[PDB]
Amino acid sequence: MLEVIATCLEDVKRIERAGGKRIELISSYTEGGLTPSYAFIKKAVEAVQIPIHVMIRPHAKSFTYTEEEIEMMKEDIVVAQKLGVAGVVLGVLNERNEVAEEKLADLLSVVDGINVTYHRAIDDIENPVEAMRTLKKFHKVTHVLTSGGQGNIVDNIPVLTDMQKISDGQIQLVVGAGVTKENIKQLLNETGISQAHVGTAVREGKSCFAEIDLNLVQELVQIIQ
Amino acid sequence: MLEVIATCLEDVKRIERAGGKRIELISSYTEGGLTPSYAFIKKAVEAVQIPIHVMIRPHAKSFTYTEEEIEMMKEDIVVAQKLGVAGVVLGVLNERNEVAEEKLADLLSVVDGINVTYHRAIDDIENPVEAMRTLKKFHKVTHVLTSGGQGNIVDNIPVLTDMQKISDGQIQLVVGAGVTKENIKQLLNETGISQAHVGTAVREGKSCFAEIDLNLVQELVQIIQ
Ligand SMILES: [Ca+2]
Ligand SMILES: [Ca+2]
Ligand SMILES: [Ca+2]
Repeated sequence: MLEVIATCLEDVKRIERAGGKRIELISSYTEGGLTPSYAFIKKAVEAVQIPIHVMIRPHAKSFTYTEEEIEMMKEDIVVAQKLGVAGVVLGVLNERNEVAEEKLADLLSVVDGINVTYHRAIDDIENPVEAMRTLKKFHKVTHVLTSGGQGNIVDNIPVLTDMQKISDGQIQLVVGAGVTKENIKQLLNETGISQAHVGTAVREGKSCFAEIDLNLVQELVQIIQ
Repeated sequence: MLEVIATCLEDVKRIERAGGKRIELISSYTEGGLTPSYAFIKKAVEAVQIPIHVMIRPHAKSFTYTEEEIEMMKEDIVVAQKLGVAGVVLGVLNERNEVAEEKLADLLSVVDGINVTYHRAIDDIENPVEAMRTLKKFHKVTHVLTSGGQGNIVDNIPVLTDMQKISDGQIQLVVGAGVTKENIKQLLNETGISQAHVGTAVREGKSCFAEIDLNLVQELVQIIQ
C-alpha cells in the first residue's frame, strides 16, 4: 500500500490519479502535518474514492497535550468521522516521552469504526518496541506510522522488524520518514513492513510547496509491486 | 491595538491575559498561517472574550486559488462565522498579481456580520497602494494586513505611509511582519496607522514553537498606547 501526504485539494486528486492507495490529509508539511480545516476534510473526502486518514494534531510544539487540547482533538475526530474520513492519525506522549495511556483512551472514546494511526510520536518513545508493546493494548488502534526511532530510517531497519514481530499482525505498520525510490523496497522487504508513507519524494524538486508529479508516485507503486 | 498570533489555545488565553485585544488564529506560523481546524476555532472563540480573526488560507503554495478552493474557503467562512469568530483573514490574487476581484467577490458573498481582513497577499503586489482603491470597491473588506511590500519594514515605512492615505477611514490598516519592540513605535507614528500585528516578537525565545511571553505583550501594549 502506498500512502501519500496531501496538503491541498490538487494533491488529493493526483494521489488517486497516479495510483496511490491511501492519503494522509494534513495542513503544513513544514511542521510535520497538523489538523486541516473543516472544508478541506469535507472536500477531500468528496474528491476521491481512496481512503482519507486525517491528521489530528493541533500544533507541533510537543505531543503532551493539555486536557483542553485532548477535548479539542476528540471534537475534531467526531467531525472528521461525520465528514467521511477513513481514519485519523494521532499520538500523545506523557512527560516520560512514552505513551500517555489515559489520554489515548479519552481520544479513542469518540472513535467509532474508522482506522486509527498512532503516528511518529511513537518514535520519541524510549523503546518503540515497548511502545508497540503498550500500543497493542488499545483495540481501536489499527495502524502505526513509524521510522523506528530517530536518526535516519535505514539504520532502524531492525526495530521496525521487531515491532512488526511485536505487533504480530495486530497493528498494521507503515514506514514513514526518509522513504524513497531507492530504499522503499529495501525498507519494505528487510523489515517485513508492507506499507510506505511518502511526502516530498513524489513532489516536484521534492518540495512540499511543489505539486504532485504523477511520474514519481507510480514509480514507487510499481516498486511496491 | 495589538493583534497577536495564536497557534494554540494557550496562546489564545495568554494574549488575553496580557492585555492583547485581538487574535489572529492560525495553524503553522512557519508557512505564514493556514486555516485552523473546526475545534481549534470553536474552542478559541469560547475561551476568551476578545475578538478572534481567523485565517482562511488553504495552503501557502500560492494566493491564487482554484474555484473549488474558493468554495472550500467559502464553506470555512460560513463554518467560522457560525462558530462566532469576529473576522476572517483572507486574500486572493489573479494572473496580473492584482486583487482577484471575481474570486474576492465570491469569497465575500457568504460573509455575514463579521470583519474581513485582506492580508499579506497585498505585500506580493508591486504597488500595494493601488490595491486599496480596489478593495474600497468591496465594502465588506474592513482591514488590511501589510508590511509595506517586500524588503525591510521600516525601510518600507514610506510605502506604508502611501497606503494609509487612501483609506479614508474605510479600511483599518494593521502593520505587519517584521514588527519588533525596537521598531513598532516608529511604524505607527510615521504612518498614522493605529493597529499592529505581532508574532514571534512575543514568544519566549523568539520561536513559534515556544509559549507567549506575557511581559513582551504587556510591554508592546504599553509602548503603542
Ligand atoms: Ca470519498
Ligand atoms: Ca469569545
Ligand atoms: Ca464559485
